[PDB]
Amino acid sequence: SMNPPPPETSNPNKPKRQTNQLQYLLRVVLKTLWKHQFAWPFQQPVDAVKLNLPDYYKIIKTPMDMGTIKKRLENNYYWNAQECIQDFNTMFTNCYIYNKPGDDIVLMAEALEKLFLQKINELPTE
Ligand SMILES: CCS(=O)(=O)Nc1cccc(-c2cn(C)c(=O)c3ccccc23)c1
Repeated sequence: SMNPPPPETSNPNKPKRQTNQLQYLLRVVLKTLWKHQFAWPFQQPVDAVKLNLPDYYKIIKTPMDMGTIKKRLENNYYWNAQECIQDFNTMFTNCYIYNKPGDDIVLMAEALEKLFLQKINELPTE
């Protein structure tokens, strides 16, 4: 079994910007979610090999995780905050698509998403 390459976190051709919203997303939002008791399964790409999930990447074709988001924020990959917010949303949605309602991982994702949405209500004006 093999995992796919992770999502891109570096691309010298992609224009980059360091907006106050992106700074908030790193310094406040990501940092707070990262320490949550349920964050650990989301801190790196799903390792379908290690977890014996051979169908994971047959079903999930747009993978995303908080480790990738952290690298994108820390390595100035984004142009705007919406790109980052979309990455979080992709992470959560993938979990809800792949797993059954009521699976522990889904409950963990839902708790993180509730927190994420509350925090982004305080995103500063651009
Ligand atoms: C740090 C990423 S890991 O892959 O190295 N470890 C890890 C450990 C426990 C749980 C999962 C996990 C994560 N997600 C997002 C899932 O959807 C999922 C679905 C079924 C079974 C396990 C998981 C991954």
